[PDB]
Amino acid sequence: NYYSSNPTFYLGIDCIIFGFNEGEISLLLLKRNFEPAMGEWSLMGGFVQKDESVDDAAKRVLAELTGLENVYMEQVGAFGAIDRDPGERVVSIAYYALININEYDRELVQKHNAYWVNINELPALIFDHPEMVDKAREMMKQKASVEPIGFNLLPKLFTLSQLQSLYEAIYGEPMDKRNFRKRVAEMDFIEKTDKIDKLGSKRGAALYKFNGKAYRKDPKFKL
Amino acid sequence: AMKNYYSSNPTFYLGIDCIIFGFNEGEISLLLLKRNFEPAMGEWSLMGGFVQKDESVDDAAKRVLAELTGLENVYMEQVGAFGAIDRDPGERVVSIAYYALININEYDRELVQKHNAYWVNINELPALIFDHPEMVDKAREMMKQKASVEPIGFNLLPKLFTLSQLQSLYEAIYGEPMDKRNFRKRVAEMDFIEKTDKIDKLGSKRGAALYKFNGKAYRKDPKFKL
DNA sequence: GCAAAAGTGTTACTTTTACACCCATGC
DNA sequence: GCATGGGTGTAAAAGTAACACTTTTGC
Repeated sequence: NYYSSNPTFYLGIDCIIFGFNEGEISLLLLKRNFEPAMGEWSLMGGFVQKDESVDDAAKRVLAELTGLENVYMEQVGAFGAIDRDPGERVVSIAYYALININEYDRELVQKHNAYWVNINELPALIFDHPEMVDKAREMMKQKASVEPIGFNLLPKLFTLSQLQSLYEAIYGEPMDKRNFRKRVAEMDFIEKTDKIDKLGSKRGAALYKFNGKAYRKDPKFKL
Repeated sequence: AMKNYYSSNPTFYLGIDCIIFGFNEGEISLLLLKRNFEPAMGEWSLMGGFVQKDESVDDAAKRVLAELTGLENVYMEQVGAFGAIDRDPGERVVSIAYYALININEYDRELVQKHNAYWVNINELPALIFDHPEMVDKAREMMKQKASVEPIGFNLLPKLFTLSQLQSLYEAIYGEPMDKRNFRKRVAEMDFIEKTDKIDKLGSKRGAALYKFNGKAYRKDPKFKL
């Protein structure tokens, strides 16, 4: 009964869920069909529970909405402005997540009333969610340059143009193809399969995969 | 929403934990407690506390730092929320950790002594309780990155300092030696790092020129790299 | 006079950027 | 036969890293 004299708080959880399609990055967002702030756009969220760690609670939430587990997640931070939720004192912890937009479970998404939304065409979001999104992007952008988290946003196989397209999207500017492909050339953990994609191009481009094993053997990364 | 949207969920203790950096005579140190009270009485740990009803989390951090050091307006960064279940054996506490850069020469000895705290060289840390070492590792990692791309280092130095002090600081932060000539080239280009007419004698035979960080000048164009 | 820290430029090397045309294929 | 994205190399520029000796002055 040492910590007895201190108050206790609601720990919220909020998820910035990145996805990528057709050269553009989107966030999966809720168009709330429940109170508070019903009708308004927000992040997917929840509340830490007694039997779970904060990190798991995040995983839970993410899975309740997307169906996915074993997802790349990063903690964005604790947000504990006093009036950040008008209703009650909630300190929410925020995580971001990179998922593959093809692989999520639509039933669960439909039911939460959530929609993918281009990240530069974003509605106003409730509470301190825009603050959270901003910090999230900042971080993801940073980490994506020095670690291969990008590949979580693409499927297993992909074309150097899809890749380039993505990296162009994350950073918000185009880049020279010949240079880009050269850097990729020397990253051995980005491996050319003997497969080809026919549906993306007339000539059809060679598909590549990310090789976790090879990466860890020599974790150099630059784009 | 309802009373029940919230109250159906449980509530937790929110702890605060401070990694406090200082710099002296070429080496970086943390300010740590030799704990006067339980839990873990007698063991080493970070300075800590609990968020209260009437304060933001950031405020809570600022307060804690002030309680120990007497310092306000300190450079502080949030490291992260630590909320494994059994991180604190006695009870469920989710702890938000922050780091702080301060002038090891300008703090309140009387408060430090009241909390039984001591400066410890960062490469010679004792075993810290609970998940504090995890917290310290992350703090160091972040602070090192941040300091390569923003001028936070100057909070660890006094107002006037020599370019060898500054070099020493950076050699400490990155934990590796660097070239004097190259290092001073970089600093030449930072116009917000200003040479004063003042001179230090305490530190050397010849005596080196004292420099200054001009923040106003920095925020005019925030370019920084060394 | 020598120990001990201050101060000062040039050159090789590495990295980054700019840039334009042919290829294979499906329609 | 043409329209579409796939694929390729080279040179100039910028940036980074390696490198030694002279200056001051307190002891």
